[PDB]
Amino acid sequence: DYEKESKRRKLEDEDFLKLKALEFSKDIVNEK
Amino acid sequence: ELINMRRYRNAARKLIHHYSLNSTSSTEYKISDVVMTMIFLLRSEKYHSLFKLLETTFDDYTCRPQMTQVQTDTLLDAVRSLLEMPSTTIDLTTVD
Amino acid sequence: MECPFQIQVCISDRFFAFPHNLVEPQSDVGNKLIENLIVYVPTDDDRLYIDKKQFPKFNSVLVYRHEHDVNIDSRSPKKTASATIVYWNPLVPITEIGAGETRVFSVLLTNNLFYCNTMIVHHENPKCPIEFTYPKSNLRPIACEIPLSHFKELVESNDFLLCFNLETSTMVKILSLKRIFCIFQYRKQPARYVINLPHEEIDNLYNKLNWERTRRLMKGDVPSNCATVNRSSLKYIKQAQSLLGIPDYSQTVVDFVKMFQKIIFPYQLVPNVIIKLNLFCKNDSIAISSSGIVPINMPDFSPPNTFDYSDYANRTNINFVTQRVLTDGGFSSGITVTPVKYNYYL
Amino acid sequence: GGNLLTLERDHFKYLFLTSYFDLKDNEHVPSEPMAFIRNYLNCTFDLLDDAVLMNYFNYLQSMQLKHLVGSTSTNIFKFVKPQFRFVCDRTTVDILEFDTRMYIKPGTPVYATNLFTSNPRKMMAFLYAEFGKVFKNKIFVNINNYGCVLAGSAGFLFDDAYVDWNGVRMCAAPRLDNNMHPFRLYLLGEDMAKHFVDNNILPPHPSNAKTRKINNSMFMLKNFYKGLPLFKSKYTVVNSTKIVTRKPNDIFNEIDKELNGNCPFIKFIQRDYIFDAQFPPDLLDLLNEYMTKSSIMKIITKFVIEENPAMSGEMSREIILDRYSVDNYRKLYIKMEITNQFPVMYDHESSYIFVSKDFLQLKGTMNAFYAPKQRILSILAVNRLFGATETIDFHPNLLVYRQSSPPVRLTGDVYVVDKNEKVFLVKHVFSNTVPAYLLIRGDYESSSDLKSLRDLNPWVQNTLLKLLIPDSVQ
Repeated sequence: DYEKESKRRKLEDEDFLKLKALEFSKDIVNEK
Repeated sequence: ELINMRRYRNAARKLIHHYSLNSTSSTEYKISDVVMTMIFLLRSEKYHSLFKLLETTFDDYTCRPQMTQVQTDTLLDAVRSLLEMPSTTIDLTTVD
Repeated sequence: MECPFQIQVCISDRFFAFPHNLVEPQSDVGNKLIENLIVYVPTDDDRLYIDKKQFPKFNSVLVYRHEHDVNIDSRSPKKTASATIVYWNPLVPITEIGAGETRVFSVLLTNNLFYCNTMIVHHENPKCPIEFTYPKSNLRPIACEIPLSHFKELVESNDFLLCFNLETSTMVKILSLKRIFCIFQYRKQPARYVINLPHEEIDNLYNKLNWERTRRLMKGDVPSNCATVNRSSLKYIKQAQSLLGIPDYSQTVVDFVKMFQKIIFPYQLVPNVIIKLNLFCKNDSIAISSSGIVPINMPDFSPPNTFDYSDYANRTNINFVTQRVLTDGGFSSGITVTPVKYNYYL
Repeated sequence: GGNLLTLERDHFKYLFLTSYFDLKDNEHVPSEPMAFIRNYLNCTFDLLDDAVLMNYFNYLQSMQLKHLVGSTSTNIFKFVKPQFRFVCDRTTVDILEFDTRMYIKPGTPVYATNLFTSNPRKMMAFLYAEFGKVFKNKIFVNINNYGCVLAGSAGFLFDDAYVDWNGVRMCAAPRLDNNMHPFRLYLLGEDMAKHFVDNNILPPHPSNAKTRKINNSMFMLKNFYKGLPLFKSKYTVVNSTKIVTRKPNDIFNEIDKELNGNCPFIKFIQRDYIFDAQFPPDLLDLLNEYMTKSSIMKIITKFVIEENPAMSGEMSREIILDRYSVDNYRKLYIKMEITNQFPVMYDHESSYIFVSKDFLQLKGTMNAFYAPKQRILSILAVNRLFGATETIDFHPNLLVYRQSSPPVRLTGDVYVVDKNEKVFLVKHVFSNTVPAYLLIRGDYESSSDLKSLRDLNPWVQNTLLKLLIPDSVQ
């Protein structure tokens, strides 16, 4: 029935996930 | 219009600065300048008081005219507005 | 500037990194999915932050440095229906369109894209980065042209020194600044920062940022209370501080403005700090009840003719009062009297 | 059935009072037009003469109601349509605080309807259906729980009944003012206005609501409504008098005479609806018995003097000046009744002070008054000036540098302003306990540590900021 709140909460949580996923760029092994 | 108000304004400014403030400016002044200045004063209703003062002296030139305090205030305002020098002392000696 | 009708633009603060998940193939009238994907970037540096393995859908990926072209007008972009195309933070007029759709994911909204379509991904509760100056800390300088290198430091460290090579053109400087500012606004806590550039260039950059945010707002972006402060206003703030503010607070500007926010309402008048912080464009404020601020104005406008000024505007009254004060004080000059004329309505 | 209810011209003012403002009590008004008014408010038009509607609208246009639009159809009373126009000119230089509502492109037209609800989420579905009927592109689409705006220049949004579009947001410590069902539809963009003009539509009433009554618990209608708070005064008048003038000098002179005579102070009630429209005299006469809780009130007193036989022993009666019109003033006397009502006051009696001919007021401030005789520049602690018939600019000259040998010792708190130039701020209180500070300049020393400038009531600080810092830059 409502709107906004779903979108706003999803956006906020995705922003936190993005700031965490920045740190995902570390690698664990090379191949070359 | 038929009157170069700007040029007559400049001429009146120069002549009044020459006589009243007696500034360092010193150049030859011709009847053209006084005629332009008198026309400029007569044209401006604000300056009708000055115009009347100058006209009065034509017959008798030997006296200070008698006025009122409000007349003196309005005259000072008109002269100050013309000269555009609020920062100066023009109280009574200038007029005399 | 008249944007072609095949362009789709998505704008978001969190596009400083490439959004792999959102890239999808497009279909032309041939109704065949195109798997040869071609990407563009501002400078060769950004090539080092685009994984060739983050696109499982696509068969082949080719990267290029977006170098401006002159032989092709923006009114009629060149069409290469043999490969999908996706731009990233473009800084010059787009000139090449892939088959079907052509998305342009950018964090900057210049004039070249203004008249295109748009899908803004607005943001919630942005943090305001804190600007200060040293005149006691371990300053951590950051390569502005490639902020992606120092993402971990930006997340963790606190002090930061914006640093720009002299090579960078104005546009690339603007883009890097916007990247770093978005990074800050996503940070968990406010971060301190300074710029190692001449003040005039900083003012130019902030004008660019203000107009960019104006365009973003005109396309429906959620307003952000975080914004830059003019240098002249900064000098006024410094003078006020030196007059009474002893220390250097982190958000001293906000401190002043809230310290007067405490009084805006009850006395019903603008604090002069706000006035000096700002021809025309006169500012006001509100309460839930109907009343303005500057004269306690009604919600319409400055009244045209409310009441005469006969007793005041006359030269006689002003002269009398001036003479009275001069005689009482013993002055000869330096005192000016003005009638109370700025009386909209009591 | 029954003959269609009508209304004479002499009751048009009654309808105006009952509708334009928000009034609860109705005992005093006569019953005969009261029945028609009640039916009008419930929007049951079938029992109402249409000619009455047209005549009332023409009469409303006659008084030149500011920011009023309309057509020549009765539909404007029966279907949700624009009635009021505004032009928004927002400038976001505030920076300090946030407009919870959406950003609006300056220069856009604003239309206010008569639709009122309490759960806008319910209205959102139907209104979005209409908006989508108008437009075909789905770019920029901004939606929240209170409205939808496209390109910052079109759509609809919900807000309280009466709001300011000056570009003011909701800053300045938004003090509580109790409200009733406040939410009202506002239309942005000429396109939506025109679309609502030429379809004559209504919201979907609940299916159980077979009643012709359009107003529901979900949402209501109030044609040509403003919602301004209003109530019936209950003063015990003793002696009245009217004054017609515009020059404020006479107003101030009357105030000064009355203050000097007996009473310690008077209430200056300055009404808010005075500038709404060029009202006819009958309407003003009717309103003379009503007050608005949201008007502006000021308390005015003088610098009290000590023991003097010209003292009223008992505080029995107090005076009021109704600004009941643009150029009309109503003077009254009343017995002090606790049950009396007056517009609510923001703070805890920031009472104002009256300025005599002894000393002037500094420009740009409401407190800084300079005394020519003693050459003392003073800043009022909490109270603020009123009645400044003339204004004096500020120069460094006024800070006459007194020359003392040895330096003058001072008692009480002292604050340093310009240690280089020996500008000091000292607490000073008149026997009347009117706190203030004197901005003296000269040779002075305190008997205690000199407290910091940053510990003053921010009012004083703003006054100091406007005073000391040169303003040669603009």
